[PDB]
Amino acid sequence: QGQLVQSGATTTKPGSSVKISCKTSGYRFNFYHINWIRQTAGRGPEWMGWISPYSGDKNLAPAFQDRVIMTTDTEVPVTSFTSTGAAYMEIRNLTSDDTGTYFCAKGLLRDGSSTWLPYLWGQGTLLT
Amino acid sequence: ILGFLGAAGSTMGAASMALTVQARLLLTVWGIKQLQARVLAVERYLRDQQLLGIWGCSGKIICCTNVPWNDSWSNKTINEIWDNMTWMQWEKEIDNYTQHIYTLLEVSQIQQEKNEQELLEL
Amino acid sequence: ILGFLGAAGSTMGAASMALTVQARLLLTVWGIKQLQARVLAVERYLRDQQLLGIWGCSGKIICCTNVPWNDSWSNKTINEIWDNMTWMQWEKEIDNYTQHIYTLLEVSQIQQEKNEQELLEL
Amino acid sequence: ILGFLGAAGSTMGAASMALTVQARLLLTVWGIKQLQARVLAVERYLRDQQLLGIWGCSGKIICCTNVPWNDSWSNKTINEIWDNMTWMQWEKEIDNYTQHIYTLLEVSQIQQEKNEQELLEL
Amino acid sequence: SQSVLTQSASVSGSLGQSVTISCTGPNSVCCSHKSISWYQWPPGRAPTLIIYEDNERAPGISPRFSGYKSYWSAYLTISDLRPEDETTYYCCSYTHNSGCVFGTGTKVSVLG
Ligand SMILES: *[C@@H]1O[C@H](CO)[C@@H](O[C@@H]2O[C@H](CO)[C@@H](O[C@@H]3O[C@H](CO[C@H]4O[C@H](CO)[C@@H](O)[C@H](O[C@H]5O[C@H](CO)[C@@H](O)[C@H](O)[C@@H]5O)[C@@H]4O)[C@@H](O)[C@H](O[C@H]4O[C@H](CO)[C@@H](O)[C@H](O)[C@@H]4O)[C@@H]3O)[C@H](O)[C@H]2NC(C)=O)[C@H](O)[C@H]1NC(C)=O
Ligand SMILES: *[C@@H]1O[C@H](CO)[C@@H](O)[C@H](O)[C@H]1NC(C)=O
Ligand SMILES: *[C@@H]1O[C@H](CO)[C@@H](O)[C@H](O)[C@H]1NC(C)=O
Ligand SMILES: *[C@@H]1O[C@H](CO)[C@@H](O)[C@H](O)[C@H]1NC(C)=O
Ligand SMILES: *[C@@H]1O[C@H](CO)[C@@H](O)[C@H](O)[C@H]1NC(C)=O
Ligand SMILES: *[C@@H]1O[C@H](CO)[C@@H](O)[C@H](O)[C@H]1NC(C)=O
Ligand SMILES: *[C@@H]1O[C@H](CO)[C@@H](O)[C@H](O)[C@H]1NC(C)=O
Repeated sequence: QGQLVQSGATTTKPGSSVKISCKTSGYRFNFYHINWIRQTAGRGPEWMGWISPYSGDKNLAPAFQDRVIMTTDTEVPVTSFTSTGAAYMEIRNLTSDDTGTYFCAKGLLRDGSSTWLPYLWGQGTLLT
Repeated sequence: ILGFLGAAGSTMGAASMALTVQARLLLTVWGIKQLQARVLAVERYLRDQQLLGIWGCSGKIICCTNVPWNDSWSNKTINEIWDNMTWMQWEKEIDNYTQHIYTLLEVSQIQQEKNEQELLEL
Repeated sequence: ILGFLGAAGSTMGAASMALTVQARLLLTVWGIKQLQARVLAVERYLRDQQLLGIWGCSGKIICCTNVPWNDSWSNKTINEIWDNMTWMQWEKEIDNYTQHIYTLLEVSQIQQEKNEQELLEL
Repeated sequence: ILGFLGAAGSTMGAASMALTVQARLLLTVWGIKQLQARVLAVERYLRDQQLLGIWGCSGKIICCTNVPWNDSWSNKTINEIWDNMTWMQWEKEIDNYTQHIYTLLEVSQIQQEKNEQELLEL
Repeated sequence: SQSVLTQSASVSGSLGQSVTISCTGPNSVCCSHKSISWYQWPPGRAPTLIIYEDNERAPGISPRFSGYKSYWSAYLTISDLRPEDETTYYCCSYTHNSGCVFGTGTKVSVLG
C-alpha cells in the first residue's frame, strides 16, 4: 500500500555496470522481500532474485548469480507501521542483450507459502 | 518461545501459538499505592474471565463460536489476516465493531444452553 | 430485553430467559470506603463462582444436575412454578432447604468426577 | 467425612475422596491488617484457578491429563503411593520436579486446543 | 525466448463472454508440486498480481477472474469480459523458497 519509486533511465555501454535504486514508502520495509524483475527485448519477463530487508538473505536465479550486486539500506521509521527504505541493483558483465525495462517488487505476505511473491511493483527503468 | 509479548510485531498466525505466556503474567504512600494496584489487577482480570464465562469460553484460550463473521466488520480473507497483519493491527481495524460482537457472543451462549436445556428434557 | 432485574416481578419462565443481563453488572474517607466496597464486590462474586465450580456448573448459566427434586422441599408442579411464581416468591418458599441442596450438589459432583476417574482408567 | 484437612495424615487414596471440604474454606491497625489479608486471600486463590485454567482443569477437582509420568520424578508404583504415603509425604518427594510438571501441563493444553481448532475446521 | 512454461499463445473474446488461458510445462516446473501465479501485464509497464496459489485472488481482484490447477496444467479464466481487458497475461510457477518461473505470454483481445 505504498510507492516504490526507482531511478531514472541511465544508458551506458557494454562492459560497464549500472546502479538502480528503489526507494520505498508507506509500508514497513523490513516486513517484505524486494524482488527484481526485468523484461528485455529478446525474451519476455525474467525473474532475477529477491532480497530480505530483515533477514539480509538473498536468493537469485542461477542465470544472474555471478552478475548481480543486490543490497538494501535500513528503514527510517516514520510511524509504528510506516517506514522509508531503499534497495539497490547492479550488474557485472553488461551487454546489449540485457537492454530492457527493470523494476523492483515488494513481497506479497509475511508468512505462508507465497511470502516473496512480487506483488507491489515499482515504475520501471530503461537500461542501455 | 519468545517470552512475554514476544510476538507483538509478529503475524497473527505465529502469535496465536503458545498464548499461555501472556496468560500467566496477567495476575502510607507506598502501601496504599501498592494495594490500590493489587485490587485493580484482580478486577481487570476477572472482567475478562466474566466475559469468557458468559460466552462459553470459560477456560478456553482459543474458543470457536457460532456467530458468523459479518463482512461489514472486515472484508479481508483469512490468509491476508493471519499471515500478514499483527494482532495490534487487526483490532484497530475492528475497534468499532468490537462492542457489537461482544453482544453477539452473549446471545449465542444464552441461546445455546437454553437449547441444551430442552435437549436434556428427554 | 427489559434491562437489569427487568423481570423481577415476572414469571420464573420469562425471567429465566436472557440471564446474561444480571450476570454482567455483578462485577481518606471516600477512598477507604470505595476500596472497601471494591474488595467486597469481588469476594461475594467469587463465592458464587466457587459454588458453581464445586457443582460442575463452572461457566454455566442454566445447569442441570443429578440430585432429584425431593418433594419435601416443595410439592408443587412445574407448571404452577415456572408459569406462576416469581423468582423472589420461589426462593422464600425454598429458603429453609437451600442449605440442604447446596450439600447435595457438592456430593453429586465429587461422586461424578470420581466415577469419571475410573472411567478413564480403561 | 472428617472435616477441614481431616485426612492430612491419611493415605493419598483416602484423602483424595471428598476434596470439596478443603475447596470450600479456601476463600486503623485492625482494619488495614484485615483488608490486607482479605486481598491476599483472593490473590492466592485465583493463582490456583489461573493454573487450573491453563491446564484444561478449570472447574475440576480431579483432572487427568496427557503428560505421562516420567519415572525420573518417582520410580514408585501406584500401590505404594496411594495406599501408603500421605499427601504431605508425596509432594516433598516431588518438590523439585513440581515446577517442571507445571510447564508440561501448559504445553499439553496449548497443544490440545490447537489440535481442537483444526478439528472443527471441517 | 527460452521459457520452459508455455501458455496458450494468443486467444480472443467478446464483451460479456468468458475466456480461458492455459499454462503448462514439463514435470520440472508443473504442476501438482508448485503454486501458480497469474499476472496481468500491459506492454512493458506496471504489472498486476491477479491470482496466486492456484485459485486465490489478490486484494481487490474482481470476482470475474478464476483459477484452477490440474495435475499437468493450470487455467486462468476471465469471466464476463469487460472492455478494459486488452493486455498480455503471464503465469509463474513457484514454491515457498523459490522464484517465479514465468510463462510465454498470452495476448487477449476483447474487440466487439
Ligand atoms: C519479523 O518480521 C520478519 C518479516 O515479516 C519475519 O521474517 C519472515 O518470516 C517468515 C516466516 O517466519 C519467512 O517466510 C518463510 O520463508 C522461508 C524461506 O527461507 C528459506 O529460504 C531462504 C532463502 O532461500 C533461506 O535463507 C532459509 O534458510 C535458513 O537460513 C537463514 C539464514 O539467512 C535463516 O535466517 C532462515 O530463517 C532459514 O532458517 C530457508 O531455507 C520459507 O521456507 C518458509 O516456508 C516454510 O514455512 C511456512 C510456515 O512458516 C510453510 O507454510 C511453508 O510451506 C514452508 O514450510 C516461509 O515462507 C520470511 O522469509 C521472513 N522474511 C521476510 C518476510 O522478509 C520474522 O520471522 C519476524 N520475526 C519475529 C520474531 O516476529
Ligand atoms: C451485518 O451487520 C449489520 C449491522 O452492522 C446488519 O444490519 C447485517 O444484517 C449484518 N449481516 C450479516 C450477514 O451478519
Ligand atoms: C470507527 O468510527 C470512526 C468515527 O469517527 C471512523 O472514523 C472510523 O473509520 C471507524 N473505524 C473503522 C475501522 O472504520
Ligand atoms: C427428602 O428429604 C428428607 C429430609 O429432608 C429425607 O429424609 C428423605 O429421604 C428425602 N427423600 C427423597 C425422596 O429425596
Ligand atoms: C422455615 O423454618 C421456619 C422455622 O421458624 C418455619 O416457620 C418456616 O415455615 C419454614 N419455611 C417453610 C417454607 O416451611
Ligand atoms: C524425563 O525427564 C528428563 C529430564 O528430567 C528428560 O530428559 C527425559 O527425556 C524424560 N523422559 C521421559 C520418558 O519423559
Ligand atoms: C531436590 O534438590 C536438592 C538439591 O539440594 C536435593 O538435595 C534433593 O534431594 C532433591 N529432591 C529430591 C526428591 O531428590
